Amino acid sequence: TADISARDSVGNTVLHALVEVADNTADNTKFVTSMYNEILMLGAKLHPTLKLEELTNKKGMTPLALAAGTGKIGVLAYILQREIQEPECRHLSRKFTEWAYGPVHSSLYDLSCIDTCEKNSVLEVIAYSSSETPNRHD
Amino acid sequence: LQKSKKHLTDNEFKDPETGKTCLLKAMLNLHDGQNTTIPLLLEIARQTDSLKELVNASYTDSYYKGQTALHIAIERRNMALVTLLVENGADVQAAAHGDFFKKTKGRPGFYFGELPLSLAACTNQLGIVKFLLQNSWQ
Repeated sequence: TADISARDSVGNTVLHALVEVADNTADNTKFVTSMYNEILMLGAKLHPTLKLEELTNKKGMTPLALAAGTGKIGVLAYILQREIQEPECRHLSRKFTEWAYGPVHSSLYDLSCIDTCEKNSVLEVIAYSSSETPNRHD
Repeated sequence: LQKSKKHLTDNEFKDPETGKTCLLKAMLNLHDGQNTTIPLLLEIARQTDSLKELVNASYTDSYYKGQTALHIAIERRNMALVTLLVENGADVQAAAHGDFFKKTKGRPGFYFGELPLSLAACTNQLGIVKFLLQNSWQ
């Protein structure tokens, strides 16, 4: 069986590598976000106590921060508005709903790794980005 | 509850700090549009005296003040439970006064007009509109 958790030479796990391969085009974004889901969902079926997204490569970067440091807005949009409806893969959701009375519904977005966190905040990695770093502004 | 009274004892078994009798609790935690305790909890109340004080009951808190169980069935889009409750009383003029149910307030909430007929009109339930005006009883 392959190792979901294994790393490459540069420390990038599979999910990091789904971020490196993204190129901000729709068909790639449609796909990578689909495939980002499935391994990320699969890693709750097998190895249910890991939290892949917390894994840091050689440069100390998570797949979320690496999507934000490298200009990957589609993957970033996916990871941040992520809502998974399956029961045993709900904890891997990130956009929740706390109530829905009629047309109104109150969503909750996690703020892990966005606010002034430990290693690399998504706001810092976006705000303090190098100038090339595509879609700094989006 | 047969062997004491069922009447005050249900009123003492209203969830404190909310006023939820067992009836309102049931439609909250539904499964595929039915709990299967809702028919039973009506059976406890029709045999043993004072059926009205279960259906006319509502939240006691100032924040859901007046939200009878009839309002619940209208939001959850259960045509049946609207039929079931109005048979057993369940006043169709119960004013959901609560702060959740008041004008915009700059806070979370849904204003529909405080009355169950206005809830159905503002919920896309036209069947429940025509029902509440010509049902058979009230």
